[PDB]
Amino acid sequence: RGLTKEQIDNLAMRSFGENDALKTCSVCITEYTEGNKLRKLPCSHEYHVHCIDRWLSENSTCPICRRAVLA
Amino acid sequence: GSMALKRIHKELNDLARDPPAQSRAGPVGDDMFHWQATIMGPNDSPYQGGVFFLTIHFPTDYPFKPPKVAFTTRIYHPNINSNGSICLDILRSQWSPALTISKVLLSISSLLSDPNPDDPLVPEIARIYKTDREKYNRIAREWTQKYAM
Ligand SMILES: [Zn+2]
Ligand SMILES: [Zn+2]
Repeated sequence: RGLTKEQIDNLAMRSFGENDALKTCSVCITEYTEGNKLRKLPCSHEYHVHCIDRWLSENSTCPICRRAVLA
Repeated sequence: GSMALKRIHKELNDLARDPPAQSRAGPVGDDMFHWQATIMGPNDSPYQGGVFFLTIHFPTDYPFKPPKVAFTTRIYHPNINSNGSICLDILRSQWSPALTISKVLLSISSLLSDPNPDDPLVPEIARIYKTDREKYNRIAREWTQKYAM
């Protein structure tokens, strides 16, 4: 069971900035670059938008801590 | 499987640069979605001295679906059956796209050191593991000698 497009779109999104600390998306194991769109879950773990959105279309938990995304 | 292929190559390169202590894995031939793995028997286990072969087949939508991992070497273990199937939650309901093959291999090694008789894929071996531990150790050593050495 996944989330709807509306529930996914309600999750916060940010653009990786020029001054931001480097992180790696755990889904694609690729380090972020400037301009990347990142989506953060209520548990504060964040991913590439396209990476986590694909997982959440069929699942409802965080890939890292396995907490439910919805209330 | 374009995105899957890139992650498979990434994992293969990371395994080559930082090899895990008791395990190795890589494609058999030119099929990047089909790997062979070898796991050395843990020293604190009746599988000590044995080398256990496994197959790993990545689905086209990896890592959003788990890889199919199965033993090809016969082994006496309550969580591994005669088809090589492995009763490991992270290979089934608990799969996550943040998991990697190297983490799967480490978890399998821990399963060899510490079987879970309360999730019995082979109920008869789990029964013997619960009721006669030295008999389990003897047979596991016998199978390691016959099949894994
Ligand atoms: Zn990503
Ligand atoms: Zn989380």
